[PDB]
Amino acid sequence: SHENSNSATEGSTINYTTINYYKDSYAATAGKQSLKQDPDKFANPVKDIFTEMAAPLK
Amino acid sequence: SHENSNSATEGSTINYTTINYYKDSYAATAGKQSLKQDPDKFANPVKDIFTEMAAPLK
Amino acid sequence: SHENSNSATEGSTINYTTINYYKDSYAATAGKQSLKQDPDKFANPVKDIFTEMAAPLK
Amino acid sequence: GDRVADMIESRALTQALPAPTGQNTQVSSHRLDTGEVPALQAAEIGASSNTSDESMIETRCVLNSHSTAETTLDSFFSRAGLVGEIDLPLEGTTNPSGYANWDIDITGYAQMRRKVELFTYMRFDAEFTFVACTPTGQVVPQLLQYMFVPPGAPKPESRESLAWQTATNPSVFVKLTDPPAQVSVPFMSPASAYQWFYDGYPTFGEHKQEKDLEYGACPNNMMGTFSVRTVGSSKSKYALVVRIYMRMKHVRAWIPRPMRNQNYLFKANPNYAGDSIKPTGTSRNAITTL
Amino acid sequence: GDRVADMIESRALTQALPAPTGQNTQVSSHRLDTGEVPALQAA
Amino acid sequence: SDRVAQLTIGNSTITTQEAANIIVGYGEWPSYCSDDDATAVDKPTRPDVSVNRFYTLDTKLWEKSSKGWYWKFPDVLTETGVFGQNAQFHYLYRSGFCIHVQCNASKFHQGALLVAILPEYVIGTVAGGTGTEDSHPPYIQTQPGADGFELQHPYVLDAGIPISQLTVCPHQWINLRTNNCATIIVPYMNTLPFDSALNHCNFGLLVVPISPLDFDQGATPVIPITITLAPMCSEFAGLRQAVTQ
Ligand SMILES: *[C@@H]1O[C@H](CO)[C@@H](O[C@@H]2O[C@H](CO)[C@@H](O[C@@H]3O[C@H](CO[C@H]4O[C@H](CO[C@H]5O[C@H](CO)[C@@H](O)[C@H](O)[C@@H]5O[C@H]5O[C@H](CO)[C@@H](O)[C@H](O)[C@@H]5O)[C@@H](O)[C@H](O[C@H]5O[C@H](CO)[C@@H](O)[C@H](O)[C@@H]5O[C@H]5O[C@H](CO)[C@@H](O)[C@H](O)[C@@H]5O)[C@@H]4O)[C@@H](O)[C@H](O[C@H]4O[C@H](CO)[C@@H](O)[C@H](O)[C@@H]4O[C@H]4O[C@H](CO)[C@@H](O)[C@H](O)[C@@H]4O[C@H]4O[C@H](CO)[C@@H](O)[C@H](O)[C@@H]4O)[C@@H]3O)[C@H](O)[C@H]2NC(C)=O)[C@H](O)[C@H]1NC(C)=O
Ligand SMILES: CCO/N=C/c1ccc(OCC[C@@H](C)CCN2CCN(c3ccnc(N)c3)C2=O)cc1
Repeated sequence: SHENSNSATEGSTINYTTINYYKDSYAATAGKQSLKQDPDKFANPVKDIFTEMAAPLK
Repeated sequence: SHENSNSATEGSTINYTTINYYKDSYAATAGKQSLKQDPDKFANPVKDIFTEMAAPLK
Repeated sequence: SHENSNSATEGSTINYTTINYYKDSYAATAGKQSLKQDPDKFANPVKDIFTEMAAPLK
Repeated sequence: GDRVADMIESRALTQALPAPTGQNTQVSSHRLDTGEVPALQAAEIGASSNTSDESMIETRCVLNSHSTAETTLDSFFSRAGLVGEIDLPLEGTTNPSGYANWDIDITGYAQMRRKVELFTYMRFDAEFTFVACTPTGQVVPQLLQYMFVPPGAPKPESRESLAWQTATNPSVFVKLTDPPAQVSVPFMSPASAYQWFYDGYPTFGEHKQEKDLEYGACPNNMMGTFSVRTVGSSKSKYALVVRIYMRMKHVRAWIPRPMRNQNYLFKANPNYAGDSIKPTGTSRNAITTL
Repeated sequence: GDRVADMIESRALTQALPAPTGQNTQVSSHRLDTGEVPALQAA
Repeated sequence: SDRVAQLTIGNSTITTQEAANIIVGYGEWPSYCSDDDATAVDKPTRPDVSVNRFYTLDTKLWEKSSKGWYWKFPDVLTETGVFGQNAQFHYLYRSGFCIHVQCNASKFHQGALLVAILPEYVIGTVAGGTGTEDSHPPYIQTQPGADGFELQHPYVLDAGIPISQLTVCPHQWINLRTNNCATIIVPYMNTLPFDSALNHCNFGLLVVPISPLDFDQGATPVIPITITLAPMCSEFAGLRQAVTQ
């Protein structure tokens, strides 16, 4: 595994399980990626995050 | 061996000897499965299991 | 090497050098077998084995 | 927060033992013994009889090394059987314009259907294989596109349609000079098992005679539509057939049931011929002869 | 010189007790007891 | 110790003193849905007494020329009692059943029955007789209810499957020289853990006389067959207004 870092997914800490045969990383498999999701930057991107139980407009 | 658990035979303790080349477990070999059989749930599924030697209706 | 013992040559102590790719042993190579021969069960299968040097009918 | 004793007080019988070979027969001798009788069973219990060889006849020590691996479900079902045939003729009535929508129902041919109707619920992966050729048998340099249309996707309505762009559907482009296209298919049903038998109706409401067509039709089994066209704007100059073979792997089957003895007549219903109910076996003239 | 288990596995009920005299008759009493019956035999 | 039994659940008990034995269908008791299996996210109702009762349903007379009957469960109990009220309000449903069928006769009558279960007992037709017209069975042959329905061709069980190998499925015999009743405890068998109680009928209770009834004239000619059933470990979910069908 002495390939170049050519893939368009470089920019995370963990690597992926992509098998590759050429010396270029963009020719690799798509593989399986990390199942991390962050819905709070699209669902509730408010400044001061209010909880569920309280009334939102105190 | 960094595949997903996609096969329709997940649900036992032991795995099988199935060789796989893709990242999905349902694309694997059928392999050889465990030779465990339980005939007593179809042959004699009685509540209080009577033995061979005794008369069945005491 | 997690194959079934399906080959028609099971019945000896030593195995053979047969490469196999499927899970069934009868699909394997013929390989090379043991160079043991026993000519004395076809040549001289007599009850009381007489030697070379003596006359056979004392 | 209670003072009652009713609420505070408010599991399988069989163990699967490993059995690689059939069981041995230990040595028995004669027995002249009252009280215990291994022959006289009670069949009205509804149990199969647990009488063995040794307690009926004097037997010898037989080390049974006969393997029970051929009779597992993964060795009984993992054989590719013919489950579908798709015709793409040059001129005719049935698909004259070089496309065919075959909805995936593998109960259309009576050798694969007969085996998998032994069990009620089956959960399996499958690998389909699409052996395609001219009706005379020969292979012709013709390109085909197979695509799998799930329930809800747009069915392609013509050869030169827009649904053949396969932006998200899986599709296979194979020509007939190639070996048969073989792809593996997971367990896709919403339920935990493909049930071959659904005694019930899918929809609510009153059930009149006009909508008895839904009886026995479970939506957990109908998994879409398999579509195939000859790749091109013009019409292809070859008549085609596409035979579909599937073998099942990673099989789990539940709840056995009696195997069909009358001829199959339709798909997705057990309708049988009424005047032609034939006996399940052969027959003889008298019982006291052979 | 065998490997079979059939061949390798291949008597009076009464004891003569000494009785010089006829047996004695021990003391019995009445009995009002179900379950056990000494009279009803099976000939 | 096997001929005599007593089955008490709910507020209703049944005694039998010439039973055969209780068989538990597929070797396991009916149980509640674990949280590994459940997908509905509302808390189920579990009445636990008011619906776990032996409901005595109907009485079929068995004469010398009968064919056989079948009852689709649980549609025998969606018109009866607090089970029939909870199954009409609630969309989802699961339960097991303790199925007890009585048929007494004298010690001079003879004959045997095969009371058997089978899951997903779908009903075919005679296909227009010659076998060319796709006729579907009506709603009353499909789901007869507590009235039951009589088999037309019991050799093929109206489904193209022979009765000679019905004995695979959970069953026991009522032959009138030995026993007079047949208890069959059936768990909940279905793929998905709850289902609708009005559409899907999980199994059918085939009761077929194989060896026919026979008695010399002078004995009692009326030999009834009554089936009593008890939903065990029943629970419902998805409350809405009453549907009847
Ligand atoms: C118009 O015109 C028209 C024309 O005619 C008409 O019509 C009509 O109508 C009428 C009225 O309805 C009618 O009559 C009636 O009839 C009926 C019927 O009959 C029929 O049927 C039968 C049946 O059978 C069955 O069963 C048996 C047993 O039982 C068996 O064996 C068999 O097999 C069968 O089975 C089946 O079925 C079932 C059902 O349930 C099922 O389940 C199963 O599975 C199976 O499938 C029959 O049998 C019959 O037969 C007959 O015929 C033949 C010929 O071929 C012969 O062979 C025979 O033998 C017979 O005969 C006999 O019988 C009859 C009776 O049955 C007599 O009659 C004569 O004579 C001789 O003897 C048939 O087919 C019936 O039922 C009825 O009867 C009744 O009534 C009378 C008067 O009315 C009297 O007399 C009698 O006795 C009776 O009574 C009884 O019943 C009731 C009701 O049910 C009751 O309630 C009472 O109580 C009584 O009982 C008693 O007695 C008995 C004795 O008998 C005893 O057993 C008991 O226990 C008790 O004690 C009547 O008759 C007619 O039919 C018609 N027609 C024709 C032609 O058909 C009209 O009407 C006009 N219009 C005006 C306006 O008029
Ligand atoms: C390029 C893309 O290539 N794609 C290939 C491809 C192949 C197969 C495929 O899906 C296969 C589905 C089968 C595995 C199971 C069929 N089943 C389930 C039970 N069932 C029943 C149940 C009760 N009554 C009736 N009548 C039928 C039935 O017929 C999808 C895609």
